[PDB]
Order: sequence, then structure tokens, then C-alpha cells
Amino acid sequence: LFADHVFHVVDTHTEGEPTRIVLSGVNVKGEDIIEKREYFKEHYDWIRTALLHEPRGHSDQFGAVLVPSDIADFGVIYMDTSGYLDMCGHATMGVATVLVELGIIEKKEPYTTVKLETPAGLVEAKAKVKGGVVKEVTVVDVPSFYVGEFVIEYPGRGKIKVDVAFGGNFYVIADARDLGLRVRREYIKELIPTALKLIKVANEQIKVQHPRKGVQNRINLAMLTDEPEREDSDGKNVVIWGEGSVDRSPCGTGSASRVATLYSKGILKEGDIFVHESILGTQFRIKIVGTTKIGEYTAIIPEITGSAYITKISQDIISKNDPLWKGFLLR
Amino acid sequence: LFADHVFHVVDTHTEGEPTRIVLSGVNVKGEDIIEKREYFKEHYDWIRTALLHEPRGHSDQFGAVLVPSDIADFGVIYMDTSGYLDMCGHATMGVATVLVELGIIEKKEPYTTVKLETPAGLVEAKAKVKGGVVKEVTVVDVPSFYVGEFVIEYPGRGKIKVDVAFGGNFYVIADARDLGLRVRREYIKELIPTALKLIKVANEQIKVQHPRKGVQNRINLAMLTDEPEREDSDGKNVVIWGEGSVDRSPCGTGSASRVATLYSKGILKEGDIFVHESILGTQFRIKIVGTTKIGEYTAIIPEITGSAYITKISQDIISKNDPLWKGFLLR
Ligand code: PRO
Ligand code: PRO
Repeated sequence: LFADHVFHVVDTHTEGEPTRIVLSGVNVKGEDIIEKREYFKEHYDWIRTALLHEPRGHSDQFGAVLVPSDIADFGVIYMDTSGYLDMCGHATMGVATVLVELGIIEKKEPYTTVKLETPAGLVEAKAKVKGGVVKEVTVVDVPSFYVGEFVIEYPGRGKIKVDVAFGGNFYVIADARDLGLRVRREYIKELIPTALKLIKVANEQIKVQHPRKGVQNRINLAMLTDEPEREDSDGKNVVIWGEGSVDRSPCGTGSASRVATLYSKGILKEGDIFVHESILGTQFRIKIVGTTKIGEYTAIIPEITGSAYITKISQDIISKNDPLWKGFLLR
Repeated sequence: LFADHVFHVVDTHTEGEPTRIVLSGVNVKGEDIIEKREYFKEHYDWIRTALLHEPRGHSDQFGAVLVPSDIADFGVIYMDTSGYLDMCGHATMGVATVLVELGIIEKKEPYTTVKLETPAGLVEAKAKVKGGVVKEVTVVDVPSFYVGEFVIEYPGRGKIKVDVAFGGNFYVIADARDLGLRVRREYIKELIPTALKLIKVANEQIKVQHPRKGVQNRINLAMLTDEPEREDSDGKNVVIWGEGSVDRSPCGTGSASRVATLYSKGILKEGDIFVHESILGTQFRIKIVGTTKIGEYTAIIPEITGSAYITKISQDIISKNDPLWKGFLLR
């Protein structure tokens, strides 16, 4: 009686990073996922802030919209508090858990598998299921590659050595101590502004280019590395983008990009596995299960593994006279 | 199949400030609300972090647990990301909306009224209902009073003039420019640390005392005032407590406390109304509908008015093997 709109949203976290997964209330027209995403940006961007800004989300929230697909089981429009990324690791893990545990897809075998049409390419998600429960998901991310290292001018700091790779989005990778901080919990209200400028600066000097239609040709996310805290861990990192959003997970698509750097640098060979640590201490693992050619960059095929957990099953309500229905932030 | 625990949580916002209101899964034993609250702190504090920390909440979230009452319609255990306040304005407005719009209480008249047993006293909530919709709620908050002004030592700043009042919790009120900031959106990552120390410092020098059993005798929240941005507004403020939680509303119980200061300072008379502005620009209105005696302080009876809106209706899920079921934060 009190609702103007109602959305079926199921939440997950993936090593701490939330995905608000929406399963009703969004009809979207389009030939493929890139078209459907543009049709979403035009008519439906208000849903994105109503669901990930406050009060229904928060400064760091994340969303994925299930849509149909002719070329896959479903398509996925990834969205965050600022915009729409071409791919995302943790949200795919979360979509695969919901898709299974809620019985939308046939549970099967030890692994039940989902093909997903994503902006940056078709993405296979392999979920290990015990009983009804998905215990972990392995994402066969899209081909990732190294673009180059660069000496960029960072004001107040001089010249910084910086890597730039693509793991479904383009990333600026840079060691934190090179810019005067350590990625630990305490440096966060300093890590956000630094990493944010690192994206502005990097996109002025460096240019990137992905051959695929719809993949945006700018560095959209910043990744700052440091020594991990745990013994299992090969590397720590925090990924920061948009207006200050901070990945609570080791970030699948960025981790993919890092590994593709270490592959070109020879540090990692095909078949080797890497373990990444978030600023939270949670971890992913990436195997280099293959190689292929993207445009004419040499690309790894990375396989991110982790686990996601349903945390909420919601009917998100837009109440009649809610002056703040659209969502707000203060960061 | 995938759930160890399940909670029926209904969200509201009140001028932007969320209340996660829980309606199932909590049996609590106790003679009154103070006993039931202690029984909650002992066995059930894990629910509080699982519901307001991440990933089910966030840095700024708020909760209220409905429990039975012999002396009222219900009792309410208020909780936040740090602890449990004795009273809270916006959560009561939110509980009254849910209690009506969901048909838990008989909708009636122009106003349908609810009596609530809260830690700091019995609290009447009057909801204006159009059709099914609650358009606003008026909270007859508990008797509020002025305790004194004080010259406290704030390191790095010298001596600050500071007021201390009780509006259901004790507050440190202090002008922001007196401590070198302006309460606007941009000063928030500086307003949190300042206001936080202002609570540590204030509680070392100043002592407070409320005669009622269960009302904690410490200043629990800090309120920093400045010139408002809007013309309707009599005063702007931001309320900050716990480990950095920031009120997105003008804060009912603190606004009550401010008014009780302005009443003793004579600036406001009985019957006058005040309009408060949050750091978000949202507003409450308080009338001084009466006076009474608390212990032997002279106390106003403040009536906070605003509106709250259901934003989510959730089944909060604790999944089987979720290492992070209990909740985490990074601020
Ligand atoms: O896990 C990931 O890859 C996502 C991408 C954006 C934020 N973190
Ligand atoms: O509106 C209020 O009064 C609540 C009290 C704690 C935070 N804000």
C-alpha cells in the first residue's frame, strides 16, 4: 500500500565485498548486453542509485542486474556507486551462488556451471556445490593482458613507476610505499584520495585501448600493493575507484590484471597460482589456466577462485512520498 | 537450505538516518526493558554486529529490536555499530512507521498512537496516517534537561566552551568553528576524529548523572553546531558517537538536548518550536510542549516531529559456512 516500486534484491558478500543482485522489476531492451546496458543507463540509472547509494546501500556497495541473453544463460549489468564497470570478479562469484542456491539454474554434479554474457566478454562461472550450498566459485575471467609500465608525473611526489593491465577493466597498479603509504586498515582515509588522483593523473598521460565493442578505453580503477599480513598470501592490495569506493575483497578483475603483468614480466608461468590479499585480510586464488591473443596483446586466461555467501534476501521498497527515494551519499 | 539463522528486518530512513528494525528471531527474557537489554548484551550481541556491521549494514547503521512489554505496546532495544544507546529519536519514528504500515498496530483516526518502553523512559509516538501511509511521526521524547556549560581542556586547542545536556542520552554540544572546522559535507573525515576526542576529553573532566535505573552516566554522543544552509532552519548540527558513526539526520535525542539548553538559557520559551538541520540538509522540528522535574533538574518535554520511510523489507540470512557471519568493519 505504501510502495511505488518494489525490487527483489538478493545480497552476497565475496571475501567481504558486497553484491546487491537484482532479480525483478527491470525490463531492458537490447540485442546484446552492451545495448541493454546503454538502455539501462538511459531509463534506469535511478535504480542504480536507489539500490547502492543510501539508505539502501552505502559508500562502497555494488550491484548486478540479471537480464536475458541469447548467447548465454544470462547477461549481467555490473554497477557501482559511481558508474558501470565492464566486468567484476566478486559480483560474478556472487551471481553464481544466488543463481544456484535459489534454484534458478539446475544444481548438478560436483560443479554446476553458468555461462554469462558480460560487457567485457563471455564469462564462465563454476560453482562447487555441497548439498544445496555453494562452497566456492571459480570464475574463468575474460582474457587479461599487460599494457605497459609508465613513468607518470604525480604532483607532490615526482615520477612514479606504474603498471597498467586489463583484467576485464583497465587498472593502475602501483606500490603503496612508492607513494608514501602502506595499505593497511589505518591508512584508508589517506589511501582513497591518493588512489583517486592516481586515476586522474594516469588517464591524462597514459592511453589504453581494448578492441572489443563496449569496453571503455580508460583506466577505471586503482590498485595499490604492499606486503601481505598472512603467510598464505603472495600479495596484498586495495582497489579503489569511482568517487572513493574501496574493494573489501582482493578484487577479481584487478588480481587478474596483476597476474597478467607478472606473466609478461615472466615472474609467473602458465599453470602457476597466485594468492591475493584484500585490505581486509581475505583472499582469492588465480591460476593461469591458459594463454590467447587479444587484439595483438598476449593474454593470460585467469581463473579466479573464492567464495560468496548470501547475506540478505530483500524486497527493496520505494515509499510513496520518500524525498530521498533516489539515494544520497556523503563520503 | 543454506541458512543457519534468519531474521525479519524492516529498514527505514528518518531524514536520511537508517533504522534496521528486527521483528523475528530474538527471544529475550527480563522483567523490563533494562533487564531484557542486559539479556541481549549477554547472549545476543552477535546479532547486533551481524545486522549493522558489514556486509549487512555499514559504518553508520542503526538497529532497534522489538520486544514485548507489560507497561507499553512494546519495548525497544536500541543498538548501533558500537553499543546500545538509552534512547534515539529517529529510530522511534522509524519503529512507529513500520508498526503501523505493516499493520502490527491498529491504524486509526488521523493519528494512531504507540506507547513504547525505552531504556530512558516511556515514549509516545504519534503517527499521522493518510490511507495506509504514515506521513509523519511526532515523538514525545522523555524529559530532557540542561546539566551545565564547562571549560574543558582540548589538546591542540586550549580551552573550549562546551554545553552538556540530556535528551535521552547525554550530549557534548560545542560550536564547530570553536574547534576549527565547519559542519558541512566536506569536513566529515575531519569532523569524525575531532568529535570523537571531544567525547573522550569531555568524559574525563565533566561528570553527569541521571537518576533513572539503566540510564548510563556518561556523555555518549558529540554534537557540533554551525550556521545552517537553508532558510527554514534555526540551527545545523552533526551528531557523532561510538567508533565514528555519524547521524545523517538532525538527531532527535540530541536536538531535544540542545533545546533544553536553549530553554534554560531562556533563548526558547515553552511552546516555541525549533527547526534543526542535519549535515545532509534534512530537518526535524521540536516543540517544548511542557516542563517537569527530573531528579531536581528542570526539564522540558520536547516533541520531535519528522518522517520516516520504509526502504527495505528483508530476510537477513546467516549462511552456513560464512567466515564473516558476525560482521566486520573498516572505518
Ligand atoms: O572483484 C572485482 O573484480 C570487483 C571489480 C570492481 C570492484 N571489485
Ligand atoms: O535521532 C537520534 O536521536 C539518534 C540518536 C543516536 C543517533 N541519532
